[PDB]
Amino acid sequence: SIEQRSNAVSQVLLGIFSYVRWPKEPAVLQLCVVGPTEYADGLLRGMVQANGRRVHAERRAVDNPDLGTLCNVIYLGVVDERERQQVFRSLAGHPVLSISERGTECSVGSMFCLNVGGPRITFEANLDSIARSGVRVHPSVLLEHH
Amino acid sequence: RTSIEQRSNAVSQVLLGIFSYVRWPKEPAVLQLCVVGPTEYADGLLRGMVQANGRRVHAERRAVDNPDLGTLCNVIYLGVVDERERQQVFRSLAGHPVLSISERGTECSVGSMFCLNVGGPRITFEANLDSIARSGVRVHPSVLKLAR
Repeated sequence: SIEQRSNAVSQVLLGIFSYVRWPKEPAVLQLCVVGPTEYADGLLRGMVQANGRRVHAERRAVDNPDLGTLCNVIYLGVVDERERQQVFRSLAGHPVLSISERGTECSVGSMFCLNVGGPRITFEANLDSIARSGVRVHPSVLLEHH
Repeated sequence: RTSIEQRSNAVSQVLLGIFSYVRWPKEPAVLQLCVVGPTEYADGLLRGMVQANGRRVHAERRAVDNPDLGTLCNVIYLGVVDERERQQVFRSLAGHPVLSISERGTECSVGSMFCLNVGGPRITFEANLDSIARSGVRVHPSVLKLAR
């Protein structure tokens, strides 16, 4: 069930956000969905964190040069290697949480990579990406909220 | 700059355009459209559409490994699938009158009947003449001139 998985993806992302800190916390958390996705329809309706902060969601282009300043979070879909490189050049130097919908590979690119097929959603963490991202991640994430 | 919104609305309009040239052996009261696999430009169609004749187009996302795509869908809008998944989808559609359109790809000769090219100045599409010839849905030949 795609709608059911989409709802689980929303819940997992909210769980993850709760463990992440930005150097200057926004009043409104900006989420950008970038590239082809199956499970982002829930995200795109927008969400609210338990702490009361709204999550505003927009779909944006891979080649938008301002992803780094428009987004606090990027939910990255199924893009090719060149598109991936372009996205992360745009994010370089900006404090951006990155999560990929798929996780067949999680050694290049996103901080977390979801595995949405199967019984429950799981994820892999890319420690090198986390170290370079500019956001702070609580080890408790590395889903129950903080 | 690339506009995901403009491209998404353009895709919706192109799909409606293509539908206008197609007839099903038993015309459904509501055209059922299935969005299958990761997509970038389907957010608009997923809100639902209406043909010029008043028939509603209902859209739902369905799983690539859903065995019943053939009876659930009148139209499939196909996102990113690898060759093994692609074959699974079209095995599910075999024997059913289903119009297939792919969002993106390098080749339009296996699988989907129409292949969109959403990049560039305007949306264009290719027609897969072999898939079209094998399909149980009927495509009026005049659509093939709009193909580029």
